[PDB]
Amino acid sequence: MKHGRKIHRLSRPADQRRALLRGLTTQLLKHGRIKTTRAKASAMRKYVDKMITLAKEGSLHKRRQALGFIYEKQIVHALFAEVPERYGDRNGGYTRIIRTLPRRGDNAPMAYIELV
Amino acid sequence: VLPDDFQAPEPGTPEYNDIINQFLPKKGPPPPREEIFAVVVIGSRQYIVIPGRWIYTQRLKGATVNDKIVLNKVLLVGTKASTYIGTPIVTNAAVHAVVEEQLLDDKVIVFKYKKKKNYRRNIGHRQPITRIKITGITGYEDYPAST
Amino acid sequence: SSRPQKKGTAHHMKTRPKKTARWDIKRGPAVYPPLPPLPAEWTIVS
Amino acid sequence: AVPKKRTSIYKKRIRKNIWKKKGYWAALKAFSLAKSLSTGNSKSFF
Amino acid sequence: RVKRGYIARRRRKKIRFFASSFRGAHSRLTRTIAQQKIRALVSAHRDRDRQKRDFRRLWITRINAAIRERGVYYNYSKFIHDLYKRQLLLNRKILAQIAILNPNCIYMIYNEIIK
Amino acid sequence: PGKCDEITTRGYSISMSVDKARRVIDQIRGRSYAETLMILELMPYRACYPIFKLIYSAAANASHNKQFNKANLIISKAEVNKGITLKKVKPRARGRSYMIKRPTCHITIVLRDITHFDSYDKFLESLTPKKLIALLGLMSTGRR
RNA sequence: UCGGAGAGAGGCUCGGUGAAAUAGACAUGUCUGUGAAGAUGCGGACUACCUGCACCUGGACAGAAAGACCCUAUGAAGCU
RNA sequence: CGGUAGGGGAGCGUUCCGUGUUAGGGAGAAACGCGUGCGUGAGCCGCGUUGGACGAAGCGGAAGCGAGAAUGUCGGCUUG
RNA sequence: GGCCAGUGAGACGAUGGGGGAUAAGCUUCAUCGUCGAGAGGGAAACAGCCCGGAUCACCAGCUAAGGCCCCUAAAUGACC
RNA sequence: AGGGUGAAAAGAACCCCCAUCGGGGAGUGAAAUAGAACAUGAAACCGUAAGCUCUCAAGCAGUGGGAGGGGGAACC
Repeated sequence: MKHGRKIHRLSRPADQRRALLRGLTTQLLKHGRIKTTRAKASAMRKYVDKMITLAKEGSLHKRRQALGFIYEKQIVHALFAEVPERYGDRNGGYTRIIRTLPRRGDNAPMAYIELV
Repeated sequence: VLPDDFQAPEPGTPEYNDIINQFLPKKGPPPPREEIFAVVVIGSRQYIVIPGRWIYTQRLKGATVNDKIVLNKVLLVGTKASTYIGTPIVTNAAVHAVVEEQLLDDKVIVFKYKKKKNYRRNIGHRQPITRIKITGITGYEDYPAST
Repeated sequence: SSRPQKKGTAHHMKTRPKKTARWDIKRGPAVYPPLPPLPAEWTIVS
Repeated sequence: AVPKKRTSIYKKRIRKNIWKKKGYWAALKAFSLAKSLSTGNSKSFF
Repeated sequence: RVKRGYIARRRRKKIRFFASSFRGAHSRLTRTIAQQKIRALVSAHRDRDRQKRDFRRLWITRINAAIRERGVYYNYSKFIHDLYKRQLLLNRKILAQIAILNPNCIYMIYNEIIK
Repeated sequence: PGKCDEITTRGYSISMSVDKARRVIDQIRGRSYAETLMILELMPYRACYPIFKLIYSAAANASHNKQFNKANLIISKAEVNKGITLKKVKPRARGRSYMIKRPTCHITIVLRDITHFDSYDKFLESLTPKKLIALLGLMSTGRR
């Protein structure tokens, strides 16, 4: 029974679910909008918030954390060298989950992420 | 094309009401036949018979149509304030009649068969009935037992 | 065991309704007075 | 595992009706989404 | 010298029509339309002879109640001691018929019988 | 005859199962054109799109062909019927083979605009009987 | 012993395509009794709103192959 | 005047032929139905429709001549 | 005698018996009944027990076998 | 295994929905609810609309009796 377990897991096995979250957050921090099924939206929400706050504190150690999580190299440098101005005193709750019509082909609930 | 529209009546409808009302409900009158009531015997079976009525009976012995008849084997002639009840029959109790067309009552499919035992018989039957009408009742005065 | 049981047909003769009281076997129906005859029932004479 | 005998028209009409009707309930939801998507304050449908 | 037929379609439309309001496959599905047909005719027999028997029963019980209405122990049994002893030519359990239409008349009958 | 209060828009063998097109078509029976429009636009059903294209090609087919509105324009009957079905032999284990059918819908929709002579009161006036026939374009529970 | 938790693929729900064997018609209760002697279809009593979905498989002498065991046929065939 | 196996008697109907390039028939031949019209019955008269071309009756003749039963069989359709 | 059939293992009940264990809804023969080929009422249901024999119609009556408290007709009628 | 629009393609100019699939008008034709998966078109099977009706039920589902109601004003 689920009772108590609160790790949002996707349709995928462990390894591939990791990979999906890392790639998917990378591409969020790259474009700012994104379109994923709602479940992927929630699972993103957690991690991308972690990366943002990880950039709010731009010491080397943390920079190497993020350097290890995100795939694309230079989106990180742009990111932490850019955001502690954007999200100065926003203090948590960085995304926004403006949702949208389903996906012809699955009628799969589909949502559309922001950064604000 | 175009809708029919109003037309051109522009005329206020007649409001007499009463004439239209007379037109709307049809008249009913029904006659009273009389206060008398009999029980006659034809074939073997009996009939509660009241004057002016049809009865589908068996009487196809021989009698052409548009006829006149006395059904003299009468019993229990009863008016609507007294009755006369009699042994087997009440004397002089002519119940006058008008024989008419000798029908063939509707088909009754007699259909018999058993089971696996392989037979069946589609056969029908018209009982030749006679539809008598009753005109009046007579001679029920003697020995009235009504009370 | 050692006693047989009574089956179809055999069961019936043991257990069919019998009117086993000499009296009711005897009886006969009411007769009546002879009921002297009855008239005709039909007449063309009219 | 294998059915004995075909069902009537009666029963089948009952179940097909439950299928379609199960589709009935899931329209008025979409009609609410429509009647709300007609321009109005909302955070959905960019 | 082929000799093919259509006389089935009439043979069979006729039945197809005699089995209407039969509420199932018994009204559509010819190869059972037939045996149904057979079985409706059969129950027409049994329900016909049983209807003669059945209406006697109904009048016996109905006249029986009208007679027991006298509060003393009378019967449909004893009413016929007394209705044949006094010669009444067989009102034919259709005194059971007036017993519900002209009840006063049936009390007249009944009083003349008691005498 | 409906007397031009009807515009049938028959359908091709639109290549989808009859019964699913029947769950949406049963969905849309009676509702006026605007509603069923905005529903079929957003309905999450595959059989909803071709039905949509049909409807809109029935309104538009009833505005310049006849000449009607759309706001007072309902879906009267909107029936589906089966059509030609094709037959494929798809094979399967131990050398058996099974027909896989391939159905086709066949939809006829009968929209219905509104044309009314308009009668002020219930009372009847057994007059203008020849005219009366013209007057009684459409009535419910009529007697006599 | 004596099970338990976990990951994956199915199951489950929603969108799409969409078979199968079986199938007299089935408006298809329990216990007893009966009956070709082990019945939802008959009798008596009890019990049961209508209808879904998931789940298990005791019955419908459930499906499958006109039994392969036994016997018969002045059957067929192989071997001695 | 019950009736299975079975025997005998009397009939209806269908495609075709003789009477015919018949009577009748684009004011309209057959399949569907209203008539419990009619028959003991197989069936027959009438009655209607978008289409619509042929063809009775009577006295006779012939039969690829009458179907729900063959795990028949060809096609179309369902149940699950 | 002619022309032609079907049938060839019946079942139970009553009786007299053999076999069996004076066991079988067993088996085998002799004389009859019903079923077979036969309906209907009594027997709760119930081929082979009882009355009885079905040409049809009847919203007429008298009875047989069996029955008269309710479900179901008919006296919860008499007296020992 | 797969035949039969019409007498003549006169086989559908034009318009609108329009991914040119398929339709509604217009037009032809005596008729195209004869329009090209087109000549009569049965039954199974799939729907639709109207009339009466089923949720304390028990049934090879009919039959005899017929409550209540609807139909053209005694028959269904």
